Amino acid sequence: IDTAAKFIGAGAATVGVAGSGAGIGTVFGSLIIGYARNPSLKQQLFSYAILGFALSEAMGLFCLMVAFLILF
Amino acid sequence: IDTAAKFIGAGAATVGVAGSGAGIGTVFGSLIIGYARNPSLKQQLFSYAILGFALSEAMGLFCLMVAFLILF
Amino acid sequence: IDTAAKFIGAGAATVGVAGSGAGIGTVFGSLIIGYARNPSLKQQLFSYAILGFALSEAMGLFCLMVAFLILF
Amino acid sequence: IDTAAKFIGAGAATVGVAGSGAGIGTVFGSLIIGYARNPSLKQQLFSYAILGFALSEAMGLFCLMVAFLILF
Amino acid sequence: IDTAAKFIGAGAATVGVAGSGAGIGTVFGSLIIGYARNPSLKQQLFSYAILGFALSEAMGLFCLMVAFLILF
Amino acid sequence: IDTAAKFIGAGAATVGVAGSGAGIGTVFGSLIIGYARNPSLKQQLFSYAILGFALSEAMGLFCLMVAFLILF
Amino acid sequence: IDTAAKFIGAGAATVGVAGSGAGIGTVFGSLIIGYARNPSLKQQLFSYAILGFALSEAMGLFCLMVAFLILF
Amino acid sequence: IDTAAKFIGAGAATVGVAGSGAGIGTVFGSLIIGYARNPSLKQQLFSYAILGFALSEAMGLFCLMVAFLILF
Amino acid sequence: PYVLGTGLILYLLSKEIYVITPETFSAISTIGFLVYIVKKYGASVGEFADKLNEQKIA
Amino acid sequence: ITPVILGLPLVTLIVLFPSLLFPTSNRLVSNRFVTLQQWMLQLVSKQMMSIHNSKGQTWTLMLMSLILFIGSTNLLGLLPHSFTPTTQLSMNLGMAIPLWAGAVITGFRNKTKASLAHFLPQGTPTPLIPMLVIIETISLFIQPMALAVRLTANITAGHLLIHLIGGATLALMSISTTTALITFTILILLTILEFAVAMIQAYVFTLLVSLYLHDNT
Amino acid sequence: QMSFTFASPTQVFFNSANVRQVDVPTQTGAFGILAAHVPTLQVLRPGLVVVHAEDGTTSKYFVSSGSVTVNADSSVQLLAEEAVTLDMLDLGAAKANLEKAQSELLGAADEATRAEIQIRIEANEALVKAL
Amino acid sequence: KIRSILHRTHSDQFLVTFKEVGRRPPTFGDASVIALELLNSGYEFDEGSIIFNRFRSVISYKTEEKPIFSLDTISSAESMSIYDDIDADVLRNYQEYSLANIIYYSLKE
Amino acid sequence: VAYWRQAGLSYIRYSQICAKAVRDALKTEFKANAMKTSGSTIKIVKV
Repeated sequence: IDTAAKFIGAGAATVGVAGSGAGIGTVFGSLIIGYARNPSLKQQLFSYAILGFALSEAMGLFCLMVAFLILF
Repeated sequence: IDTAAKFIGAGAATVGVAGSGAGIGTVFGSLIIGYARNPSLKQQLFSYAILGFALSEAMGLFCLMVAFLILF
Repeated sequence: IDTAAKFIGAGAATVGVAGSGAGIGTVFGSLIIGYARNPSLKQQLFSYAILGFALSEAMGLFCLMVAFLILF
Repeated sequence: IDTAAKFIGAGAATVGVAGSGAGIGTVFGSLIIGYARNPSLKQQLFSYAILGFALSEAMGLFCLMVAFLILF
Repeated sequence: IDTAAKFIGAGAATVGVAGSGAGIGTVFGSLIIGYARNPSLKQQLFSYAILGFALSEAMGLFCLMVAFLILF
Repeated sequence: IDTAAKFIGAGAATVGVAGSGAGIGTVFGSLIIGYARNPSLKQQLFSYAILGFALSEAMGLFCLMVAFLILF
Repeated sequence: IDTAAKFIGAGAATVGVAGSGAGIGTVFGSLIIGYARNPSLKQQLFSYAILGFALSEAMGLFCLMVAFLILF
Repeated sequence: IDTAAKFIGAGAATVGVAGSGAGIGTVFGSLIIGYARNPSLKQQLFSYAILGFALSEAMGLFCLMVAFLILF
Repeated sequence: PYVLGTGLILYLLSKEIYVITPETFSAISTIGFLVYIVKKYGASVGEFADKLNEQKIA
Repeated sequence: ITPVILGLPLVTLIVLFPSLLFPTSNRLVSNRFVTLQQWMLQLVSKQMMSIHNSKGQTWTLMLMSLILFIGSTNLLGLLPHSFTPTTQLSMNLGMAIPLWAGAVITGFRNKTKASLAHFLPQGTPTPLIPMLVIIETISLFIQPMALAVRLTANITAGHLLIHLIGGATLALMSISTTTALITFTILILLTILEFAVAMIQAYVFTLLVSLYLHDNT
Repeated sequence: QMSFTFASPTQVFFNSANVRQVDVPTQTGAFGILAAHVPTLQVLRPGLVVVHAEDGTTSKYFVSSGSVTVNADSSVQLLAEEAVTLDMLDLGAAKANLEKAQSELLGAADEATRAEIQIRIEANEALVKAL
Repeated sequence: KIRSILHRTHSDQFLVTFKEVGRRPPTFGDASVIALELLNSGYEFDEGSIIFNRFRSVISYKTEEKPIFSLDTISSAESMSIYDDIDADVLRNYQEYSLANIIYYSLKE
Repeated sequence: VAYWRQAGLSYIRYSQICAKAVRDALKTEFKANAMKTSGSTIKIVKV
């Protein structure tokens, strides 16, 4: 009851990373298709893909801290 | 049972941040493809990306309130 | 059994807000690239964005109505 | 077992509303990125948007009737 | 055991109907942007959209049959 | 436990049919927005759509045989 | 418990085949909307279609390896 | 209980590989749409596709680490 | 106006024979009505504009 | 007996007055009365006809009666309470046969084995593969007719929960109001966001499905 | 700004005028080509050309054909084969013409006539949008 | 009267001639008119030249040539991508369109 | 362009019909002026 439910609590909290990995594929895809239209690659746009791959992983560090809380 | 179901129940509510995680990558993705079409970056477009990351993390803040209700 | 399964079952209904949060990033993102091709900002386009997010968070408010009915 | 499993059995059927939640955002979002190409907004496109939103809340009319069957 | 985990087995089978609901919007939303390029409405694209609505709701029928299997 | 958790293990294996159902909507949508560009209806684009819906429900037949292994 | 959890754990890793089956629907979709732009159908695009469906089915064959390991 | 819940928790973490699988398809699909727009296939755009498969498999290796920690 | 008043009276009678609970179910409906009055007057000017003119045209 | 018996005639009667009145309006009177009521069918013949024909004059007016009936029946479940959890559900099950019979009239009656020969020969169902035609006969008829009952029942569910949650919130916090007023203020606004939207979209579904049949027939 | 060259043999309206936007019926849809836009070349299509001159104004136009040419730069040249101001274009005629058009379409021979008719219809509409 | 220094070597590798050159001053329509069918031909940028007298003054013009980009090809190649989308349609359908434009023009010049 | 490019119809053919359709259209005062820029001293030879 006490020792068991903490193992089945950090397991369902790892299913919150299913957005941080797919959303990073959405932002880095829109920067992959965005740079095709050109020409601001070494400035402006690829400097906005770092600001997008962080806000997506921001719910990937907030979710990861809950799975690290239920374990230790 | 009383300390068990609230420890495995707080883990299932952390699967609500998978929506805000990928939902943040899309709103910041369409702003990367939008500013690629140029040029109203500051104001209008990138000022709406805050209005799109706020209505998406509102369900995230609503989901992170549920997992903290069974944890404390 | 009658109170234990009411705490771990209100957590599985909090994963239904994963659609309202990822859908909000699609209803605002497709409005960012929409006004990028422009020009009807106020009225028509952003007016259709409000009637779309209301039909996106409706599956979040009804899912938080089946969540709060299992704990209160 | 009989009444206990009826509580964590309509809660897992409540996470099926995540498909209708983001599906309504993908449908109405495409209509916002469609009338931006213009101009067949009145009928043709927004009239077809009521055919796509009904065929997306159809899965929402079959998933909410499932959780309401394990209740009473 | 026999009567218990059959109720929590039909609920998780109803979560497999979250692909058909978001599949219905991404198939009838690409046709909502197809007629925006025009003019094959009631010709080729809207005819194939029904052949796209059937291929996605069948993966919702093959999942609702598993939910009906663990209910009768 | 033995004659119980396999009935709730076939429910979780039927959640893998949320990718074969939402993968068909992504496939039979881009072959509706791509035919809008025209005029490769037969032999090319819809022929590749048969090979697109072949590697989409291939993850679903592999998910319908995983649930069939937890029943028969 | 010792024999019960392996059955409930094999189905839970079979829900990780929902990401590979939709990632094949996006890669083959953007190749169906990547061949309409023309003209290098053979090589370049559809040659990288199997190269994009290899890294996306790599997450499924690793997930169905963790589902088979709890079964054998 | 203690040797049981480790198998019903390590499996739920494999459902975090749903974002790594659907993120690999989206980052490569928009790379297949970006190289369909031409012409910098050799470096610049497909080189960035490697910088998009890495920041998307990182949320799939961190999720596979938590599943391996609850199994061994 | 008289028709509307008759229609409301019928509804009240229908509630009386079939009522579950007195107050909260009422509070939900009553705010539903009240919003409509102010909204309705604005809609009614539109309703008025259409019709008797559409009758006259055809 | 009385309760269920009283309900069905009442739903019939509300649809009856409009349908009697319009035939009457064709020469008298009109005073205030006939010309106030004549609009009802002017709004029907205005709004719905923008989609119709399409399938031709022949089938048009037959379907428009049902489209109006469905919307008006839901409106008569709006206000009355208690009503939603029992009476509206019995009416959803009483409307169930008409919705299933609607496909029969032209489809299954003339061709049961392959009703898609009248509905949609080439489209959803693959005409090259008779196997898929029979499989998708469920997705295009057998299930959509069950979903049309669930269609009105989802309006029933969302309308019900507003009432139940209201009731329970004012019962939980019987403060007069007080804090329950904040929640209850939202629960009211939900009636427009829920019922008034979903009720319209409901009879749109009946419109579109009954068009796709008779348009290819 | 885009020095927007808005032209027809009829007229050069904006003659590389530092315009904020022109909304242009390209063939699929349009776009409201905004002030200096990327190169992209689009061939028009009748619609209305609405020249959101930088100024606050937008001037209205009907366009029938040509190409607008969206240079990389600020030069945008709509060279509409036909570029007209709506002033010169009669709604009434358009409609009537449309009446006809629609009439004609029915006996229009082949996609090319139909097309033509249609071009015309579309056109007639395309004035009619604004007009 | 141009068809003189050319008209004696062919009569066949001519494709067209315009008559009523000027007269009621020649114009755009015509330019298109003459533009359209012209397209139909087997030489497309075996690079045309368009030779006309580009005016300088009412009295001097300089007998001109300009080159006829009927490439939709090498123009497909290059810095045309930058015309981020454009189609060998719309391309051509500008090439087309410009053929009249110019045609009118040259004609006028 | 499928409603004209279908098979054939130049951008000119199209255009000209468009334009023609303009010529077809137009208000009145204004309406005289159209044909002026048209194919008129159009007299095509190859001679």
